[PDB]
Amino acid sequence: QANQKRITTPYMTKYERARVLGTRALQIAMCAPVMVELEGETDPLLIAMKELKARKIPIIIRRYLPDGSYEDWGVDELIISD
Amino acid sequence: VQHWCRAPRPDGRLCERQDRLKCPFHGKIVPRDDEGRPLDPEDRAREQRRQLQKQERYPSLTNLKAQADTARARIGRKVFAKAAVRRVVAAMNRMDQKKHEKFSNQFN
Amino acid sequence: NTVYVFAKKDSKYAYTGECRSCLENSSRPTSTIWVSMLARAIGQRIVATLPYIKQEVPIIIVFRALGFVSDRDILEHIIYDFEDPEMMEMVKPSLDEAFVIQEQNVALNFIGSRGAKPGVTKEKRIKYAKEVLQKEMLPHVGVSDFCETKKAYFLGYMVHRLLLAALGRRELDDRDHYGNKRLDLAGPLLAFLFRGMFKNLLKEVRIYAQKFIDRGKDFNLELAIKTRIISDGLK
Amino acid sequence: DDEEETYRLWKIRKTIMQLCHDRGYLVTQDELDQTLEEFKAQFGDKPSEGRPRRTDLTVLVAHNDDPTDQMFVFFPEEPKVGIKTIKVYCQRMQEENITRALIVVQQGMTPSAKQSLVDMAPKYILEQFLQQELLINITEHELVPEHVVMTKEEVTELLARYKLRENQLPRIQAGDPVARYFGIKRGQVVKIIRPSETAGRYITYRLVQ
Amino acid sequence: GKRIPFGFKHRTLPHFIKDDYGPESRGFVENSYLAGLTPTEFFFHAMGGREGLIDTAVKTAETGYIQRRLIKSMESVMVKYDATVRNSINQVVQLRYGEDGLAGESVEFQNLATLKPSNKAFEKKFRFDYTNERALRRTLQEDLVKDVLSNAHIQNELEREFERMREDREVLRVIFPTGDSKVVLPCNLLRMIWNAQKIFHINPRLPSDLHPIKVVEGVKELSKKLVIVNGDDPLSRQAQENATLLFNIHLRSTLCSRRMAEEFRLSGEAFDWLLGEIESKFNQAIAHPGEMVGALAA
Amino acid sequence: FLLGQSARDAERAKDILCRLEHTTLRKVTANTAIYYDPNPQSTVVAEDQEWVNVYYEMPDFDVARISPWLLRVELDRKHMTDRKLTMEQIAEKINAGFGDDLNCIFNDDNAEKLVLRIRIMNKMDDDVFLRCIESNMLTDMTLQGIEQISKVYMHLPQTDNKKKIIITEDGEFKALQEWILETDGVSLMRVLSEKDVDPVRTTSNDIVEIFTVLGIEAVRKALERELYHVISFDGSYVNYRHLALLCDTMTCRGHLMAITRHGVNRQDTGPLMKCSFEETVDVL
Ligand SMILES: [Zn+2]
Ligand SMILES: [Zn+2]
Repeated sequence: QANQKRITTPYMTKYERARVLGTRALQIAMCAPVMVELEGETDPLLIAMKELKARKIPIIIRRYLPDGSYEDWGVDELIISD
Repeated sequence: VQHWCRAPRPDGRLCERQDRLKCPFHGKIVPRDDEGRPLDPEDRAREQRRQLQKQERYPSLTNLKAQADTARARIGRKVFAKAAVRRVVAAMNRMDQKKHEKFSNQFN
Repeated sequence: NTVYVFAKKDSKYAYTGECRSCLENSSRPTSTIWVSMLARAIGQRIVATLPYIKQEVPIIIVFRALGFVSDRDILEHIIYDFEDPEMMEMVKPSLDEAFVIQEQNVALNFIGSRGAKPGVTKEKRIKYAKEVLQKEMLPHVGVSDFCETKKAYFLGYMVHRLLLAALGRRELDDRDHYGNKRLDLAGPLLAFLFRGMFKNLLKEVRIYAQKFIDRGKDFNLELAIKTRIISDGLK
Repeated sequence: DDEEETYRLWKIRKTIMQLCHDRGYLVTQDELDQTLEEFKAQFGDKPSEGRPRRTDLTVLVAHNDDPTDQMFVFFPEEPKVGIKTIKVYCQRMQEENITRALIVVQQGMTPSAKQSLVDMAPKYILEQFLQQELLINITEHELVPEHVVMTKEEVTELLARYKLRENQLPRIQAGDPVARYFGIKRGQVVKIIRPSETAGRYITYRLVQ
Repeated sequence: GKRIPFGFKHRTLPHFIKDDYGPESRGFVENSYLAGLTPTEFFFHAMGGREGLIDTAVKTAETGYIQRRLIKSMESVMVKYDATVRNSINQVVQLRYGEDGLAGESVEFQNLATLKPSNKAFEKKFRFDYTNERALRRTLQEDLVKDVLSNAHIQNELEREFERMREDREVLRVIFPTGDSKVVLPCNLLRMIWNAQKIFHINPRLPSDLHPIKVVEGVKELSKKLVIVNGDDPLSRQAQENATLLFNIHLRSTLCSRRMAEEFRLSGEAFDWLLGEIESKFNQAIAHPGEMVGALAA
Repeated sequence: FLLGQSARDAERAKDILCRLEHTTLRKVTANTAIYYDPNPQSTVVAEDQEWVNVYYEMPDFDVARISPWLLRVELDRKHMTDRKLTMEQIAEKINAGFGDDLNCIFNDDNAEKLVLRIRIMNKMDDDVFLRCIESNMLTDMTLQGIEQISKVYMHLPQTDNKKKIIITEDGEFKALQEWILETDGVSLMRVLSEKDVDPVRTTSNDIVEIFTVLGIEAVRKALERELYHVISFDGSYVNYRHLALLCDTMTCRGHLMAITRHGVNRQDTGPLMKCSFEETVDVL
């Protein structure tokens, strides 16, 4: 799809949010570098939550449309609600 | 049932039949005077038109069609049809359904 | 041994009065007999389903075959009072259905022609029908011969009850009434087993006796009686 | 016996006039509402004796934008219309140079005749209707929503909007009561507008099959 | 559903005479559970309880079958990133989820204000009055009265808002032939209005600061922010019209320019907060794509 | 739903009722008998001889053609009136069905006992034959109404859900307390096309018959309605999204789809899902 027009919703759905946190936590657990500052956190999911709240998670979401095309959004572009 | 057929019979008498709607022998009942003429001239004209229309309208061997072409054969064909007997059986079974309904208070 | 008139709502028979007959002694299982009334010329026609006869049979035939040949003698046995017209015109159609068979031997042919095997001599056919109507049909009334007036009165009773059920003068039997039921305690159950297993003992003793007698030699009981049959069957 | 008959024939004329008006043709409002007594005056009130005769009733209407697009409405008389009368009406329609027509049988249509209708379709389009299924104009019922047949340009705009194929739309059988009333044929898309209680109004589309 | 049946021969039990239709004979328990039950009432009560037990023990199989069958029927329908609803085969089932494309856990019962009121009462209640200076002094501050009473642009805007509400009343009367105002819609506007009053200490006893044209315009831009069917070509903006017809009717009426000056008495800050609130609470009601609405429905 | 003033007064509604309800001859016959009458001038029965000789003297219908065999049928009054009906129409129908071979005649609707005679006039003998005619006549000679409509009911609906709701001149709603007919069989095709049967509101609770008579969007709305009534009968509540999704899944292909292995397992879902649902072996 033309990446100029983007028909998809500009909000991170609940499913995309759950899976972003899960992936990013697993990647922190595998010693990947962390993007924000940790006070004393050692839980991968608490740190994943800190990153997402600060919008520093380096993931792109590829949204497949029913025609066949797709859209590549960064998680920082999406309005996270919860 | 007040109005009478009152049509002119061939014997010169007027019909005394007390039918609500139609005379079996004079068709639709219309209101007639003491001498049988319909009160409505248009009704009289229609009756006259209907009467005029009604007035206007191997040989030595036996033919099997004679039996086939008779009232009794026709009626037999109609009644003794699979559809007809099926409807008869259905109605009689519904009669049976009522005499099944003849046990209200008890277990039946 | 008691007559039960039921009706199945989704069915091809207006009624059916069964009689799960059984001689009081545990001699053979119960042999049921039905006496039905065909659903809705289209007059109601009564028929009976005898045991070991391959087809339903008009009842008036089964009365002929019992020696009550004239029509009036039969309506003496079915209709205990000749004043009620309605039951008389209830019985009329069935008394027409089999006007053709008018004598005992003819009706016995009619019955026995259904039965064991098609191509059989005549005398065997009449013996077959007679054996049925005596031994197999309504045993509890009697298996001995010359029990035919008893059998005719009882079958007339069955038909009387059916005709009342159809005219509505009595109520269809309830199945869940316990007056109609019998509890079947250890005595009867265990005697059902013993009867079967003893029969099998007797057959096996026949086999054993037969092989040794065929070989021209005598045979010992104590080897004929495979005692384990009853022991292990009950156990 | 007869008043019922003239009433029936008038009602059928009325429903056919509405039918042709909604099918897009030109029908003057007088025919959309012609009261029963007016029909009795114009055609007679005793058809049973033959005043009017059903053959007196035929309609010929002309499409709004195109004057050459014309359609007949034939009322045969025999309840079980044979093939022969179909041949007659086909010849009628052929010689007067129109390509669309309708039939209003009463009791049915001989199987040979419906076969003739089906097989000869690409030449001319003509459909069967019964008496009984025209004494009521169904598209007034409370259940049946407001259908609107779309033109081909609108269909391509549709499929370019939603980027979907025709086979991805919900279907409506070509023998539906409302496809038959509207005279839509396979490949056409009929748009429905029905009021929804959660959104107010809702527009859905159905491809014909 | 019938009194006790005659299981003996025209008797419910052998303690009664035949053809006894009294209340006792057919099973009327004239005792409390604290006074006891006499033996026949005990038996009849047992029969009733048995009906209940068998019912509980024989309904379950069929209902379980129905649950299984519906699940397998609908399971793979789900909301897509196009915002459509589709099955596994990728054919359309619903162009928008539920004809408005909202989730079900965020709507709540509301009440259309303009459906029922009589023509005269609707006139009296929803028509802004810009002629009577008395009321305008009581409700609106001085400057607002001056502007509202002199200008003609303003007066025409107010008359146009009343025209739109009249059109909406007829549309509703078409949708809801029976006049039931209970409808289920995303944002609770009466409660947001009450909240806003409390958050800003809106005294209902002093003339208000809000300019009625601010109400008119702010509501218009709001209605433009509440986008369900995105797009600009005619077909998308017709679809967007339809998807939110009823929420916009309800919003436009409750959030009126006369009600907002005689009922709620909001202030300018309060109105701005309220508009932001309605926008957010609407935008969080929309179905999340990837939602399995088939299994949810089944 | 009645259309005109029939909605208000009871009598017009009852007229329409009797004009829908099927009334075979059995329902309006008291008792019948197959006599043997060779001479019409001298009937066996006495009480009928008056109107007998009133009819048979005038020779519109031949006496020579007539067979000696007779049917005589008794009609009972209160039944005979309940359908607002007279011997003229029954005579008419019997003429219509069998044509002219079956002579019919009938007295006037004034005698205490309502009587008429069907003695024929032109394998199985006439004794059997007239029994066959009697059975056929009583079973399937339709005098009124529409088959497969057994009873027909009437009432003023208390619940506003069925009342007639209208918008008065002031724009206020007002329900009307008016006449309805609830039947017991179903033939919507005919019942719509009748005088003073409102063809805009009369519906049925039989979705297949609607789907045949009104199409697929009609049945979608109807299916919605029946489900909503079933679910919310007990005061329960279920959102609308779910009910709409079920209805739309179930009509999405243009024909009615059943939620069964016949309808679910016959669409184009691909083999593996089909084998999961039911009937695995055949599918694979
Ligand atoms: Zn006369
Ligand atoms: Zn006459």
